[PDB]
Amino acid sequence: DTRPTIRPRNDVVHKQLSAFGQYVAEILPKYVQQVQVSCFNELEIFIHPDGVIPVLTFLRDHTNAQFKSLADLTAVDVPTRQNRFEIVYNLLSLRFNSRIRVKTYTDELTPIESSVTVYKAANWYEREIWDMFGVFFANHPDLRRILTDYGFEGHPFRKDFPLSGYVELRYDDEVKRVVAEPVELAQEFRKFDLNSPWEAFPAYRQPPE
Amino acid sequence: LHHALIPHGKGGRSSVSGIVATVFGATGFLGRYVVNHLGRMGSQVIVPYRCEPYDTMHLRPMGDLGQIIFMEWNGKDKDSIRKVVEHSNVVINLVGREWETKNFDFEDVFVKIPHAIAQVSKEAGVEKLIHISHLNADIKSPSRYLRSKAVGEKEVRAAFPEATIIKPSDIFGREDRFLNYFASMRWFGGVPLISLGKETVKQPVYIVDVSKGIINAIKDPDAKGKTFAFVGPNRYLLFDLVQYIFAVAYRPFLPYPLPHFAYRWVGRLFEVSPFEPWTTRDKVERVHMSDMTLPHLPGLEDLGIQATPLELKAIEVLRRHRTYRWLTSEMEDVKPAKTVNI
Amino acid sequence: ILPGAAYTEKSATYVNTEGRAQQTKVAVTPPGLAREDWKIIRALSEIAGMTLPYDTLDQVRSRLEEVSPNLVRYDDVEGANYFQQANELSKLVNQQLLADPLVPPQLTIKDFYMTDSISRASQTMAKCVKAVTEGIQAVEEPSIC
Amino acid sequence: GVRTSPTGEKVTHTGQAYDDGDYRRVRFSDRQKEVNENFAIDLIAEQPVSEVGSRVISCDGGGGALGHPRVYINLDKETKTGTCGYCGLQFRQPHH
Amino acid sequence: FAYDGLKRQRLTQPMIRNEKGLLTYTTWEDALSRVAGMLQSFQGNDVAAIAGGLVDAEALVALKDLLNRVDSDSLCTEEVFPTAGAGTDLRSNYLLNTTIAGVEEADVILLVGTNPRFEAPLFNARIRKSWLHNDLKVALIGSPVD
Amino acid sequence: KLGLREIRIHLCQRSPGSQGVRDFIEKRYVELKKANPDLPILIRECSDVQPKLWARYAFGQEKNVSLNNFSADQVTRTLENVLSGKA
Amino acid sequence: TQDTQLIAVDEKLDITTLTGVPEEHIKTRKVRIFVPARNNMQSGVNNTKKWKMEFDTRERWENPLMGWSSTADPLSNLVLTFSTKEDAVAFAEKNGWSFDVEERKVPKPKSKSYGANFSWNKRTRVSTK
Amino acid sequence: GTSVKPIFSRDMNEAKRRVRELYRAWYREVPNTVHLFQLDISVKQGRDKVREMFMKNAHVTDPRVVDLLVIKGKMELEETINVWKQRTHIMRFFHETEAPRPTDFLSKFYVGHDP
Ligand SMILES: NC(=O)C1=CN([C@@H]2O[C@H](COP(=O)(O)OP(=O)(O)OC[C@H]3O[C@@H](n4cnc5c(N)ncnc54)[C@H](OP(=O)(O)O)[C@@H]3O)[C@@H](O)[C@H]2O)C=CC1
Ligand SMILES: [Zn+2]
Repeated sequence: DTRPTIRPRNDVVHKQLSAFGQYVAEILPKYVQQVQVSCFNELEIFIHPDGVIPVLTFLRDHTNAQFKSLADLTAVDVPTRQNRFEIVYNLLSLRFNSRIRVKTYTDELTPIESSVTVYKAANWYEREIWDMFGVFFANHPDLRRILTDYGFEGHPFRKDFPLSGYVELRYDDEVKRVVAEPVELAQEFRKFDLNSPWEAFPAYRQPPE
Repeated sequence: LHHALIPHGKGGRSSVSGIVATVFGATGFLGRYVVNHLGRMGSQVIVPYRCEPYDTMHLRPMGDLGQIIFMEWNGKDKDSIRKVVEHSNVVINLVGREWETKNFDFEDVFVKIPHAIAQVSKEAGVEKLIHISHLNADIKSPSRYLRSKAVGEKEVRAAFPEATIIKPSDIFGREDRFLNYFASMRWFGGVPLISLGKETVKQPVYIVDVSKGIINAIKDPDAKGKTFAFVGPNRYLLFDLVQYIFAVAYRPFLPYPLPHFAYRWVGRLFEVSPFEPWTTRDKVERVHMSDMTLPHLPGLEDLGIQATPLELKAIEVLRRHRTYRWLTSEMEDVKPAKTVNI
Repeated sequence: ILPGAAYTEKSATYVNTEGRAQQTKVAVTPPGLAREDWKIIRALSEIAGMTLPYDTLDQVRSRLEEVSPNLVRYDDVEGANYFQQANELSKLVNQQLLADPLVPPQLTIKDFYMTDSISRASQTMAKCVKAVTEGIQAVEEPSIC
Repeated sequence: GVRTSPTGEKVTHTGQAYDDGDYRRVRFSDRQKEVNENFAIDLIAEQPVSEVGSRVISCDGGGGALGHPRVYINLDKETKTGTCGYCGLQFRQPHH
Repeated sequence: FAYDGLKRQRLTQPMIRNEKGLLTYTTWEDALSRVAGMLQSFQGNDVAAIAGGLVDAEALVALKDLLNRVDSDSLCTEEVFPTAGAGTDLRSNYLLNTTIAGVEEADVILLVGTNPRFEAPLFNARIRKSWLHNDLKVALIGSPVD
Repeated sequence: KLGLREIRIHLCQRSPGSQGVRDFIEKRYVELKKANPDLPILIRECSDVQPKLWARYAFGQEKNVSLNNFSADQVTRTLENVLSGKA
Repeated sequence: TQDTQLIAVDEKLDITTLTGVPEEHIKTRKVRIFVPARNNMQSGVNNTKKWKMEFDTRERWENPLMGWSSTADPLSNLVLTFSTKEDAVAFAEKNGWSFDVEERKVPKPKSKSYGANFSWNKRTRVSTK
Repeated sequence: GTSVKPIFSRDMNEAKRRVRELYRAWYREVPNTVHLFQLDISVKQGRDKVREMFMKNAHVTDPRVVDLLVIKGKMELEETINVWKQRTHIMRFFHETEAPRPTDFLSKFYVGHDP
């Protein structure tokens, strides 16, 4: 290895994950839209939103998958998509010492199915996704805010929510309690335009319009 | 306007209101509310204090960083007044005391200190002075308090002819010494009242109304040289008012007719206390007196404010005086007291 | 004196020499108590009892559309025709020509820098005029860092 | 050098001092205005000019890696001095 | 580089004349009430307006509407255009019909009584661009300006 | 008092609905201007605009008739009526 | 296309009541949908490829204490990015923001010829190189 | 696709039914909120505030938006009933500290540049 700076590529795991992705796509054609393996050997399964419970249950229970652990459940906001919200399931298989990522999509008004019946861990993750992104989860045992203040309006992790929000809190001596007011900043956050006008990575170049 | 005095922002804590106010008497009941209202809109507030600086700490969160400045001052020293007044464009006089001390009588705090503040403010060139006298101020009053208030009104208008005199009635609020004063009579058995209080009529005003009226008088260009009466919306016989106070506090109400002379003896006995007398002869005289009617004076409604009734804000004052039995009762379980009108 | 906004302090429509309307956007707000100009005029109209029928920039722009519809076609150059009508109307005025030679207001570069109120208040324009009229040693500045 | 304003306020090295009508001077009352009395412009003005015998001189600010990025200064103009754009030290060719 | 002037000699507050005849700062309400009092006392030709060289169309139409409210039609500009014949009626009478992009397509340009170099520097740059690449022929009536 | 201050003629260069007003301007506008030298007749063409005649009277009062699919004779009648009362 | 109990809905998506945005910052704001201009200081074109949504800039004043730039505009720094103009206008419409969108300005193709610099009879010949 | 899937309600009448149930629950809860939180307001004031909060969204026609509004309203009701909210949270619907903002053109013109 005369390349001490470049991260070493492991092709055996890449092939193993490719074969398992083919396996998963073949077993569930009804829900699998796309499967891919990263250059750093991470396997993703893109599914229709209807297949959340079937795909997750298959990956948990199939003797060749045994993904018993829900490592993380989060959402990603991409405003330029009509289905702006990208729901990400990160699963771990202790039996095969492997990890898998399952992603689907939704918009502001379509409910995602709650996966608490598949993983008990999903209870707080789905509450957090609802809190920070506004994604509703149907059949959730207890869906409500988890991270934000009581009565907080909006979903802060949306890309169009301002960084400092809309209200501040302070103690008011007239009314003898903490009150909420529209946010004023003695020093407003200074927006930095950092992106270089030159293309960094040719291998990721999108074809011209 | 000086370029640093141009209003900016949206009227919030980080805004600039263009107001630089020295609030004499800012560490008191009325003072904490006008200071809060000034710091709400982003005003520069200068706080002269003679108390221990620990006693000014409740005013620190009232304004943005740098917008509340605390400075020592001496009421008997014109240099301190000049120091705390040099850079302000409005001066608010709120200093007063319901009792005389060994160093400050009623003439000192109601005549000499206001005249000194007015004269120093005129010399330093502050555009606006707001002076707080009493509604009942009278040169022939039975009260030294009100006689000195009248003398001080004269002196302030003489020294600062453009000053806005504001004359509130008995102000009520969370730390008012008016509703709490009557609610504190449960500690001495019943409620003694001269002539049972059936000859005294009061027109109390709410503290937030007074503070918003002071702010509006600051912002109103047509308040220079004007005198305002800040009265409440309703007038009450003192018996009816105290009965309503005790009903709201839920304490048993058993008044009795203590005569005037015995009540003055009682007040004289309380003056011996060297810490905040519970009552005095002067307070006994001013409680038994009726509020005057001054229809010729502009009021809180000539500054754009609707006067708040007592039957709306009395529970926020008297819920502290209720026992555990009646601590969690609604404000409407007590019907409003009978109002005497003009 | 009614303090108005400069062209960097308002969203404002300007039509160029070829006829296309273009709009600025505010980069900063007007200083002190200075206000947007159409808003000053609208406030004055309301105070005078002759309130103009627009309370908003979109409404004043629709008024602009009512008066001349090309004024809201931003970035578009609308063709204008009937040069022959103008030419046959122009032949009735039979005015004569002076013997005076045609001399432009700006003959050299020194006349270019200082033309309007903003560039007359510009010290950079003053430095440019000084450098043009006198020489290179006139305006001096240590560019040593 | 650090001077005084007509109001008596001390003028900083950036040339800042409130005017006589500025209310913001109330912040310094019963307090002090913090002014650094070592004006760097006057201090770098006191340093001599080095008579180096070359058309191009190099300056890194002194102390090697503890100075500033090393730069090269041209010394061909005989009226001006070549000065370092990092630390202000001036250089010139010997006696022209 | 003329943005330097945007920080100097700026009008920042309303001004009126004091009894000594000097301009003094005042509130917006006071100055506007003064103007409105003068506005609703004269009408027709007694109230007129002059528009400077840096004025937006919103302010122009607002002032025209306001002056029309008092039946005033004397809304003028500082820069004179011949009002005889068609005058302003036909838009083609008073604008660059070939457009700035159109001088590239031209075979020959005639310049009359103008110094486009300083009157309109970028239009003159386009003329030079077409002179250079398109071999545009240029003639001028006026001073032999460079 | 309410005399006519100005008229505005809005139209389009290509739209078939403004063709009658285009013909009117081509053949009749010059005579209209020779008969009304001091009347502002502001002809403003803009793409995809429905033809409209505006008449501004005294004190800012304006009224607009619509000239869509008008013949040149109809625009002549509409201007005659506007410029002579009847309207 | 799927068993989801397809319910008929109007094609005017309006999520303003669910965004939690105060009512002042919906009707009174005006967003700009544009492809940012190339910074004329550099000749790189990689920042002129996506569509931007920016809000109208409001008042910034000076902080009395430090002279900092203060604001009361929560949307002063909010900048959204989009792949096409249509996505930006759909996002602005469902959020209830009034918008003006300008067409993308791309460089026109240009005829570059090095041999023109040495023309025998044209003005394109250069006097220096 | 051409159509979309519902949250709960397949129609506008179902959405209205759930809105009415939520309004009922809030209207009955208001007196208990006033008593329990020791609010200095009246029950009429609190119920008028509940109505005014409901009336803000009266313009909504999408049954899914109505369903999500009902979901958030039930969430708020459960925060109020279980005393997860403090008195400060309940009192934030009443912007008692914020000054009355201007509404007409002239006052907004006087105080600044905001439309
Ligand atoms: N409260 C009412 O019902 C009515 C009040 N007023 C007037 O309203 C004003 C404010 O009243 P309120 O706030 O309730 O009064 P408080 O007694 O609660 O506060 C009085 C203020 O005056 C200061 N002060 C008093 N005496 C002196 C002195 N000798 N030297 C320096 N400072 C002094 C106090 O400072 P410190 O705390 O350090 O002593 C305090 O800041 C007074 O002018 C009062 O007379 C008028 C009518 C009715
Ligand atoms: Zn150096």
